[PDB]
Amino acid sequence: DILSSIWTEGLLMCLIVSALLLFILIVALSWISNLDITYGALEKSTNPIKK
Amino acid sequence: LEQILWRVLRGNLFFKTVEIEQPVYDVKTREYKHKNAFIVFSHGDLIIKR
Amino acid sequence: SFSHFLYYLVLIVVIVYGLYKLFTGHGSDINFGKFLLRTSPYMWANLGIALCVGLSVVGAAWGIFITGSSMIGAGVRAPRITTKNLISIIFCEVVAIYGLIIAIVFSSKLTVATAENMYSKSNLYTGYSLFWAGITVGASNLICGIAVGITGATAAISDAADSALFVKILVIEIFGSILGLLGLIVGLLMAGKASEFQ
Amino acid sequence: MEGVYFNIDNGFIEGVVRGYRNGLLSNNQYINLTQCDTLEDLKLQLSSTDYGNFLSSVSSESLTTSLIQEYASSKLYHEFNYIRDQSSGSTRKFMDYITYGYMIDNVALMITGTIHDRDKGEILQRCHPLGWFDTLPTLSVATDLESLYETVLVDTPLAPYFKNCFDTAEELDDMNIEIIRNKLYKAYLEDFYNFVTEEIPEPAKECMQTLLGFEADRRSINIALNSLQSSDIDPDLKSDLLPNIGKLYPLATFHLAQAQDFEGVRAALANVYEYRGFLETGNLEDHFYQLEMELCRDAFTQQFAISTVWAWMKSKEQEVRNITWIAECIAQNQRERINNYISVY
Amino acid sequence: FQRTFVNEIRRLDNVERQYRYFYSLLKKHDIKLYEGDTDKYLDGSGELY
Amino acid sequence: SNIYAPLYAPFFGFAGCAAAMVLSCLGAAIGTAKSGIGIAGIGTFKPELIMKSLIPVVMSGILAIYGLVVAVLIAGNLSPTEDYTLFNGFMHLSCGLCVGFACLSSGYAIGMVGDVGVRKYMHQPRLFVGIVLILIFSEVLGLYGMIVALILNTRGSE
Amino acid sequence: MTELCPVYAPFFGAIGCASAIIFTSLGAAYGTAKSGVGICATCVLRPDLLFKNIVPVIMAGIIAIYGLVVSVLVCYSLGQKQALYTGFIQLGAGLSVGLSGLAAGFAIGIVGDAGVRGSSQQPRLFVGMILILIFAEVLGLYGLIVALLLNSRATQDVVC
Amino acid sequence: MTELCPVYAPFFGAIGCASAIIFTSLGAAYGTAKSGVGICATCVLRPDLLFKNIVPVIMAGIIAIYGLVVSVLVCYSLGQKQALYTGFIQLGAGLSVGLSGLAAGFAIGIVGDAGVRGSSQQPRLFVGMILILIFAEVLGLYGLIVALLLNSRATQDVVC
Amino acid sequence: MTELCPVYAPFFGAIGCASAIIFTSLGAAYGTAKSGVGICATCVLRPDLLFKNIVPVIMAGIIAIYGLVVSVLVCYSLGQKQALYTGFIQLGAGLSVGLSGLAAGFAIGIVGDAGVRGSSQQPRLFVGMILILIFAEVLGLYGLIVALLLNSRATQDVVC
Repeated sequence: DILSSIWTEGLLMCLIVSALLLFILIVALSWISNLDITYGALEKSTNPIKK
Repeated sequence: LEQILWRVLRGNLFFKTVEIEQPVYDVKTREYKHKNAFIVFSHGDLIIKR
Repeated sequence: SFSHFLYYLVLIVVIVYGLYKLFTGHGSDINFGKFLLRTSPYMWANLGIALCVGLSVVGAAWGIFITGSSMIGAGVRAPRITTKNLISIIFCEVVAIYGLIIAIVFSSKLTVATAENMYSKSNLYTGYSLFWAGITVGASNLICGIAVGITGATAAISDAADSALFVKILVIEIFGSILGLLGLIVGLLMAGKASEFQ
Repeated sequence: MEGVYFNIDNGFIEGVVRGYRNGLLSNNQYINLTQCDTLEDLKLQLSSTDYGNFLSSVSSESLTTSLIQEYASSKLYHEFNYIRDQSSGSTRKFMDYITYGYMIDNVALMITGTIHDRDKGEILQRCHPLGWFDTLPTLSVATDLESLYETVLVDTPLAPYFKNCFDTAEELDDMNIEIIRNKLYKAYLEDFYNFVTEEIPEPAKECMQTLLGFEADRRSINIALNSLQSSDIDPDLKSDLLPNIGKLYPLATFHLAQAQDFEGVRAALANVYEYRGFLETGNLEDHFYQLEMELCRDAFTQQFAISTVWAWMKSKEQEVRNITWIAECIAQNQRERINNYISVY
Repeated sequence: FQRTFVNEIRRLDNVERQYRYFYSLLKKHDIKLYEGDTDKYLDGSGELY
Repeated sequence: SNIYAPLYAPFFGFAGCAAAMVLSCLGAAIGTAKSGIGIAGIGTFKPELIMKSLIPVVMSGILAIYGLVVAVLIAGNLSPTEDYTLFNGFMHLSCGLCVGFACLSSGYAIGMVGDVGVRKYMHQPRLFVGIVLILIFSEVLGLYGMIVALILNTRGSE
Repeated sequence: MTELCPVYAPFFGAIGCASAIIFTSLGAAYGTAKSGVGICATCVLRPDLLFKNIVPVIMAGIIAIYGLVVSVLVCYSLGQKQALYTGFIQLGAGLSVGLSGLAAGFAIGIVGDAGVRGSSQQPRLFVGMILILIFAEVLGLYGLIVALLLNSRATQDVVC
Repeated sequence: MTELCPVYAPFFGAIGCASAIIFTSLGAAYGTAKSGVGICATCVLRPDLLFKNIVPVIMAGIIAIYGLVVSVLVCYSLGQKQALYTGFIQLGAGLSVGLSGLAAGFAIGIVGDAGVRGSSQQPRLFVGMILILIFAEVLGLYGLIVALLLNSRATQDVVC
Repeated sequence: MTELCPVYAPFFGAIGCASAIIFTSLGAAYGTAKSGVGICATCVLRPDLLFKNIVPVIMAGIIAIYGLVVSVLVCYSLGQKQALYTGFIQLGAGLSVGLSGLAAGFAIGIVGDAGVRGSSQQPRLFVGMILILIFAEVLGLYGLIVALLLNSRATQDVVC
């Protein structure tokens, strides 16, 4: 009276754990992709109008 | 400068640039800056003036 | 958008697979019930404990940076707020302590079950109990931590304007902090009758 | 909701900017300022406020209303550039979009100031510093829109906005520049409004759409009134100067375009509630500044919204106008108008 | 601006501005400002001078 | 063994218990957070109005109590020593979904109304009685969820 | 036990019972929320109008009554040994009032917001808003009628 | 095979061991990057603050140390024939510190990014930054504590 | 087949071997690209700084070498009849160095780009950039350390 000859309880446990870890990884990379450098502070800009 | 002049002269630009090896001092700005010597060739009076 | 295309594709695949098994008469194969009986109870317990502290910490961290960034920004003109508003950071950090405490309590139940007793009534009950109890404490602390953090940002930016506003707005903050404590209480109730893995 | 993600980048900006808002002069401080005897007293009184020591380097006999305006404005611009420099991403785009309006005015000032023969040395001192771009003084080279476009303006962020300017005459005068100046503003606001609609989150989106809407309406009414000085103009030409994003659009803008006298314009506005009182009574100029401040004051009640940058800018700009008006009355010893500073806070 | 010793302060404020200006020139030409003895008057001692 | 009480039944009972408490907190969290922004928004302009306008926050807090009551009642019925039937498992699952999403929906409305309510109450002092009246209609949405949750729990164990 | 009455049959009924309240509550909340913004915005200038133009909130609130009424009716019809057919009917009844009530809520929210704002400018418009809201309201009533008809057949002529 | 020791049991140990260092590395990298830009943005005008302001990078580094410590500890308990109970203990230990450290690294980054900028304009504000930043760091420590607790039970009286 | 050595066991070995080099190469590519733009954008005015600004590229390059070492190490351990346990350990080692190296790649890329731009304005900032980069570089080293530990344990006491 098995669950399946292919989708055994052993395989499903591995997959849903993998799905959880992959979801956390994707969310992590989704935040990292949004790191924008604050260019304005790093590059000098000048004009003759200011003091 | 050369970007602007290229359009003004319709691509007939003959243009040379040479470095000055050390900063030049701009006392009114109280800073010193690098500079380049440059030269541009043309014959037309109105073109020279522009 | 690619992500929403993926969601619909998964949904369509699931529906078509379900209908295929159903129409061919083998609809009883999917059998979620058997899946819950055959999966080892240690998985449910450990996911409950790990996500309990995990989601609780995410809550505290998410709240802290919302309040902390506001305190530092508002503090440039008025440094006096930096020490008085540390209370707001505390209300964020504490929900991690609640998650930690539950992790201590639940850890006491992870004994080793005898093989002949592995899937018995009591052991399955403890497996389900610690999973949902851990999720409940974790998620509610995650929600609580963010809500407190958002409130703390408005409190800090108000304090920089007029000191009399701070005590008035902190009332909203303690109201927010109660959510995490109620989560803890329900967590201890759900896990109350669960026996150790026999 | 808004607060969950806003602070990942904008938390520091929002905190500092509201620090500035807490420094806006209150009505009580204005009242005190109006009772100074001399400019040297005004400096001492201002030193009590958030302005602090900003005039500490100026000699007693150097104090003049023009200089106070320059120093008070320079304080604002440095604070603006600091806030911009500490920003990134969509916020950086938003703050740059704020600058475009000023450099559009600089372009028109630069051209008109050289159609009449006076050298760039004077004009650059009259320019608004937030509107600087490195090729700006090169616009003194020529007196022809085609030449000015192909040689300079193509490189500027303003390039997309000239789509309707080249149809004009081959020769430039004050009237023709004023047509160009308004045609640019039309495309600028319509472009700015779209960027806000697309890439700015709530509640800033709704708030910012309101602020730009009022800005478009103010231009529309001013354009209509100014056109009445001309003998005649094609209504289908006027319609190209009115921006499309405002509250007056499309109904009132259509009637404004076809108006030929003050009563026509007054009738055109009478069907729009929010402005129904503007032309019937009092000074029109002050009414707009009154409504502008109230819209800014409303915007500050939001939080976790980048619109506070716009509210702070336009609010403190009005503060400089208040300071200089009071300073002029003090310097000229005539005070019957001194209480006409306009302030919500 | 109405406190009674305002004008006396203005004189000394103006001198303070000028001393700031002098110190700027010392730094422009890179000349070391000389150091006075911190204890030549008093150190919290209450000593009359 | 009783076929109506398979050993996996408690899973759905706990799932309902978790849904009851978590979603109720989400509703309460949104209601107080949105209201807090409104309360703080007027702070610099009219400090007097705060203490007499925390009503949205207090009402938003009641939503958490609705969740607590249902979660407590469910947790009181689950036990390892009783033949907790599968029918009871589904009933307690619906108990969580009802009170959970009812409180979540109510919390969202209380937040939206509360924010603009107090945030414009500073312009018009006669507005307040209207704000309270609208909030009550926003509040009862959560109450309806609790009513059905209590009825489901009453029938499930009998 | 019997094939017509699987032990999992109550699941569909239980989901239908919850569905009736989930979606109606979302409809009522959205209708209340966006109507409230309209009421609060207008009453600054026209506070005397408040109790007249509050009507949309009442209309949105009634949608939740529909969900409660259907939810209780199916709830009193659930049972440990109910047939599978009874489960499907209850699921259909729950979805019918649920998602139809959600549609009504969105309509009331949009119409109420615009109608209240307009009514502050033009008193003739109020009766117009009420008529349009009646048509929005009736979309909820149709869903209820179907739900009640379905529920009436949930146990008629059934055999275990 | 043995019912308590299925052949796939080591997977949860191996992936948990990897997860402990992977998730903490991503958290530490984000903290190092976001605050590192802030240090560059300020030091161009105030270079003397450089070595004073570097603390946020230091604290972000500690989060990775926690990940390395847990990863080493669980790694020393892997084995081919290990029980399934041991496997999920190792997964819980690795996931606990991993998910915890990931959040702590992000918070250190966002607070540190603001902190060093504020330090430039208001000298009293440096200590304020440090106080807040510790309570981001400790959130990684709580993850370590739970990991150590679970790991302590990995081999206690477990029998194949 | 002997259940401790299923036919599919080397699949995790192969993916572990490939993962070690793939993910680190993505990290090294991002570090080289993001910092490369900064170098070019600054050196047009300051060519004299070119060979001092190169360091961020070198460090980003080293990240790739970590993955090459691990990939070669696990590569020599694959086999037709390897144990499943050996497969999981090889997978864990590959992911450990791979995704940890990817995290380090992002950090070096961001701080490298910001660092060289700032270093053009303020020469005292270069030491600060190098100091921060080392903390980012070390994250990849932790990934290598875990990977080597796992690999050392991948083939002891196995009973294939």
